[PDB]
Amino acid sequence: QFDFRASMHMLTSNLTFTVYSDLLAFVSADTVEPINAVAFDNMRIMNEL
Amino acid sequence: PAFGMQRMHYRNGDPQTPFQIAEQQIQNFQVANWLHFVNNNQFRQVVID
Repeated sequence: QFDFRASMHMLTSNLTFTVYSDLLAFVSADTVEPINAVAFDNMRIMNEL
Repeated sequence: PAFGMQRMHYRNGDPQTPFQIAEQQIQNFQVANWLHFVNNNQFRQVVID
């Protein structure tokens, strides 16, 4: 039997939010001057004149 | 190459000039002495007249 009162449920959710797809879209990245780019040893990657 | 030494791996921006490094690394007295003179050859500031 269909019992209307017993079949009533209060479904709960968030009132509203926004979903984002590409996080790196919000990051703007640049590089230092390549002449001054350093390696893991804190020295410039290339050093020849 | 004359003295059979490995090619100098000089870093751009080194505090010392190539001649200053060679002066320490060259065991020949004549070449090293000429290198030392070139390294220290400077103008003399003097008030004249």
